[PDB]
Amino acid sequence: MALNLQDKQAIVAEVSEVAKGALSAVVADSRGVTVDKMTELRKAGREAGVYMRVVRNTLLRRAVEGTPFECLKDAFVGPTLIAYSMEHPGAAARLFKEFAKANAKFEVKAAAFEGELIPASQIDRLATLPT
Amino acid sequence: MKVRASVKKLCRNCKIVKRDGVIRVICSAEPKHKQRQG
Amino acid sequence: AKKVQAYVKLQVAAGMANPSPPVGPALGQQGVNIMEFCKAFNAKTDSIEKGLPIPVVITVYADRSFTFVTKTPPAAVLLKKAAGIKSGSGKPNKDKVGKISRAQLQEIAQTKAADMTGADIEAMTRSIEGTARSMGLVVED
Amino acid sequence: SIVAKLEALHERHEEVQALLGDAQTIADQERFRALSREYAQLSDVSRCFTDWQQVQEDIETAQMMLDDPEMREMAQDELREAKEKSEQLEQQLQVLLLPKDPDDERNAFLEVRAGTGGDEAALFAGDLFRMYSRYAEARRWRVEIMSASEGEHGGYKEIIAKICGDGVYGRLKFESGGHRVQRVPATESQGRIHTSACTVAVMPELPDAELPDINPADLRIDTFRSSGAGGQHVNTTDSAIRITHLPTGIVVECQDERSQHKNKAKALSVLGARIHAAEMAKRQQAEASTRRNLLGSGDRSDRNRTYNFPQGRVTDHRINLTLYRLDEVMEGKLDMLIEPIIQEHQAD
RNA sequence: AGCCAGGAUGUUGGCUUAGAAGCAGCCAUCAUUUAAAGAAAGCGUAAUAGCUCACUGGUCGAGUCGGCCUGCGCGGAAGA
Repeated sequence: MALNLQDKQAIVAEVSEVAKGALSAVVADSRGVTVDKMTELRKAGREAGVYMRVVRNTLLRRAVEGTPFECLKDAFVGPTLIAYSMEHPGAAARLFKEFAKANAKFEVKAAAFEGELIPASQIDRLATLPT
Repeated sequence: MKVRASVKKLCRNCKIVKRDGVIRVICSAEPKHKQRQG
Repeated sequence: AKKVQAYVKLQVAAGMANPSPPVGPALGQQGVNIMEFCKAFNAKTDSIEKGLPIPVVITVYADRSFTFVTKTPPAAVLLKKAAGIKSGSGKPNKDKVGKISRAQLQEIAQTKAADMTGADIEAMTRSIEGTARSMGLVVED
Repeated sequence: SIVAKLEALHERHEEVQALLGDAQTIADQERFRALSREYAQLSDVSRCFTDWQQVQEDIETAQMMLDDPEMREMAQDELREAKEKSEQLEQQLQVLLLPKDPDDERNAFLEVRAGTGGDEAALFAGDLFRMYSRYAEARRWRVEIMSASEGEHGGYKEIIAKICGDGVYGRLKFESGGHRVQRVPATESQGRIHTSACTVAVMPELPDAELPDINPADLRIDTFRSSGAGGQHVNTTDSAIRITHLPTGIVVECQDERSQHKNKAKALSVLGARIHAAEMAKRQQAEASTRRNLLGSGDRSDRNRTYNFPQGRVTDHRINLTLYRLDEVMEGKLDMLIEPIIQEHQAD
């Protein structure tokens, strides 16, 4: 694995994407298939393009290192595998419910849809999004 | 089993043991890579 | 969406009905009959064009038939009627075989996007242009 | 002819296509080579035969259809398509009649020998040297006289000649055999047609890969005591060497001199001489067993070519050609005799 | 270092149209999705399919992996 510069550049890029970010969700592909990647990141390319990072680097000193600068309450997401997925266009877009809808679609475990913190909420199935 | 004088790690699963002073190269994957004194 | 059971992607150009010399027993290795690849193989071939190698799914079930969704033919067999020359690589950089420009491959590239996986048209475009460059063709940018 | 040969090839192609899809054959590589030859031949055959059948139908129907003009114009268009299809069939026959094999590219040795009637053979064999020299200087071949035994009233009795280049044997395969002579000769006062014959052998290069290694790892060297007389030393020491080959079974025994190294030198030189003798004897037997099959007894019998001079005819027994020239044949230009024999010999 | 995963759609790619198709030999050794992927290091197939490693994630959580200079040793080192 590379040295301090590459990991620090990746974490700073993640912080800069959070600073222009929106509502996010959780996913845990412990048994993940590339066909499922070709549904979610195909959806990401369908929305606008390449920008959305699905970066799965939830070690307790890597993604939690960027937590005291943005969204400190996500320090409890430090335990077992969570992959973040931010949103640059649109306040509270429809990508939050799609993980729960594709949870029955060959994606057996999906981090129990505990979600992320626009109202600083908990595990919730929320269809109340601006459409 | 191979009884050569020069021994090297053939595959990735080769292991250097010093059984009874005799240097042996054991392999858990392939039985053919196990060999005598080195 | 089940995992890998029996499907492969191999057949020659679809204008040849029931190709017994080229493929032969490779399509008849399982319980699927040879007659299944002459009668139901031309239900989609006659819709667009005959004579282009188009892969199709061969997922064999135990109910004597097989489901299939037809894919996109590759650019290797596509650069014979839309490139002029019928030859290709073997001497890629030692001599220049032929040249296409960006405005043709970029126009053909989004028509093949029904099977390709890309976030943008330009990414799949430059992918197809690099695949065309791999035969020694020099793109005119 | 070629139409009877092409139909059997198309039937073998249709049989191999059905046998390929049966999936009951374990070996498939020779079947795939047969399918490659079938894809080379039967596609052009099914093009040319169907085009010729449609052309013959559109000709024979519109030639006598109540003397119409529109049917005549349709038959004229079908005749233009027939000329195009005949050019395509000639191109397909020229492609199928191509010598792909590299054994056809080799040089050759021509052996023109006299048969019945010595004086006639001498006149004839000298003229056949003239005939293939004329043929050879047209395509730019090198002609060298290796051996030529003269006759009595001119000509030569036996001619062995190397012709080198690129593709002599593959173009001159079908010339080994006999040649009739019907002539009014210069040695005959009476003026009655006579029959004379000459035999021509065509041999390939067969380049000499001689002197294999002595292989001392394969030599069994038995250094044992010698029989005979001379000294106490002979009894004490061996001074006799027997060396045997494993792959050929040649045994050489040397008991000549005192030291074994002089004996080692003789017991290797005699091995080399006996290897050279046993290999050149097999090579000369392989030459002779093929020459006795190519060259016949030398009689007036039919051997594939008959030449008629007072009638003006050249009639060969294979591919019955009826060329009435004998003036564009006597000065080179042997393409029309050699080419269709190749065309319907590579059909098999 | 071990452990639950991934390790892609055209690549049946043009080649000597019999097939060499990630892995006989030719050369090109692209480019996308990207936590990551060499158009491939090995096994296995007529070629596929398939199995691992490259590498990247997570549990884990303290030091570990590979070259060089030498001293003394090991084996090769079996006779009547």
